[PDB]
Amino acid sequence: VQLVESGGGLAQAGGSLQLSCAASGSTSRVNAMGWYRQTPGKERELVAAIDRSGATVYSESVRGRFTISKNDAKNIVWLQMNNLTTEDTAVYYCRSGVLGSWGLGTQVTVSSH
Repeated sequence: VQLVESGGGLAQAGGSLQLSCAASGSTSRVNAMGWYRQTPGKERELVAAIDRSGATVYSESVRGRFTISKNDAKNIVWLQMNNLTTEDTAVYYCRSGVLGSWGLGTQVTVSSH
């Protein structure tokens, strides 16, 4: 199992960022994939998850603004972070349903106007 996150950046409130998660190696079609995020002092929290059928779940903080999707060809899970708010500033991590190791994640900062 190997998780590789790509993307990130400094965004403005109302802007957009696209993160990707690659699950090379093991059976990348056995369980779900999820995006998590963590802020200083706080606990890591689920953002969104997708299963092999394409079904999705979202945290209420991001429902309607973020979209999770999968490219079964390239074996990539995307987090489409739209309508960004300062609340979205965090390190973002992707994880499969078989738990295990965390990747290094990638950092997102959202600045107010």
